[PDB]
Amino acid sequence: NLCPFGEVFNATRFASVYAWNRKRISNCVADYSVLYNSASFSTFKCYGVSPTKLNDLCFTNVYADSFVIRGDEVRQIAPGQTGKIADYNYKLPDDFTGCVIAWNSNNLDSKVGGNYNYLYRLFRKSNLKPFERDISTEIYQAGSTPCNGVEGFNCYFPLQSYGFQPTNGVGYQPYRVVVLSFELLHAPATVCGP
Amino acid sequence: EIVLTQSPGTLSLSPGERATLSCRASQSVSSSYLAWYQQKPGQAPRLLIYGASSRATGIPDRFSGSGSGTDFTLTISRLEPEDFAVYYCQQYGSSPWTFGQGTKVEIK
Amino acid sequence: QLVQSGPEVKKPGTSVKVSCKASGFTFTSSAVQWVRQARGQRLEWIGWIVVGSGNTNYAQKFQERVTITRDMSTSTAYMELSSLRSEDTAVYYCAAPYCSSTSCHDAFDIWGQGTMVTVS
Repeated sequence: NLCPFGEVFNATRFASVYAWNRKRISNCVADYSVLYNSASFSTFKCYGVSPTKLNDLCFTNVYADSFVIRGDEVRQIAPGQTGKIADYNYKLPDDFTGCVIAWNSNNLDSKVGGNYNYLYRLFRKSNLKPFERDISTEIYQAGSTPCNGVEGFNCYFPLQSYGFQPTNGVGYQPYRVVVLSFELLHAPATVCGP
Repeated sequence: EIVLTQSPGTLSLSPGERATLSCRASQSVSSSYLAWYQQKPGQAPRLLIYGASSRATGIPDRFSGSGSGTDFTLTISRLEPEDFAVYYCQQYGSSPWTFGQGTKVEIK
Repeated sequence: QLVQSGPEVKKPGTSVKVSCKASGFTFTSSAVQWVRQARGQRLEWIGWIVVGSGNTNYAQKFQERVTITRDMSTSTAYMELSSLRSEDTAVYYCAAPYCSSTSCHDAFDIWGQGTMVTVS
């Protein structure tokens, strides 16, 4: 019964911002000491009681998410924090209880060119509801004229990507993100991390 | 696509205008995404009609147009003979958005 | 309304940017197009760029001979071109549909004073 976080940051095909991935961490336990304290991370925004004590408490259930984000775009990585992400890609749960273990991998998850490994959202009916995703590639209908499902004036393909490459500056540099909803449910509560 | 057409060239008229202006192309293209604009001696090209039968919240009454698809038309049924400017057609629709030959209206 | 930047006098050979500023209508709810004219000329197109995206469009006349840019902080729009020609003198009109955050019009109605972009 050993489930390392390896499998998550080893997901070298890190999912796109909107098209994040999941792993229902349940009925498993593993020790995450070195990569949580001795980690080379940056902007360890992990909420909860603290960055620690999670490797000391059992978990009700744990859910994993991966984001591939522009460098300082982290500003928008918070529920109720507005921006061109919450409006379009992932407005975090208004009362987000899980946490964030994001950090810059300029080498990892980016290579020279217009990297095709990540995509995000630009145009929507309205602000995306918290804690969900959009798969749609339907065009951006908002207003008077119809557009018969082709891109054009006031109807654009809503998923444009900043396919950056490692050469950028920190704000435009690559940034891995992972979001870990340590959610809390009833009698089935089968995760621990000592 | 590029070769648009506006038959009336430089129409010559006088006060008491029931004039009209029509737009064709070298190709059959969309209908919901084409417009006519008004340009005076030194003014910003103002908006007249976006889509054949259409108007804005403030664009003047007695102002209209019709047609669709293949061919387009406009008119201003009555008007105070105040200003007689150049009129510009422009499809945008699908790329490349482009502008028309431009037809003038004057007074004898 | 709109206020284009000042009448900009750049060399007949140069690389030129151009700036436009809004009023009421917000770019990040619409797109902005660039077109050219002079005193008597056919009102000729350049291109247009979404504001949400960097997606810009233009004839085969501008594949490498064009560059547009936006400002989500100042909400000032810009174009530029590198290694233009003396023929490239014109009153560079930028226009954009009246849009206020899902309150949009479908018409390139709003045409500023016009930067006299003068390659001289």
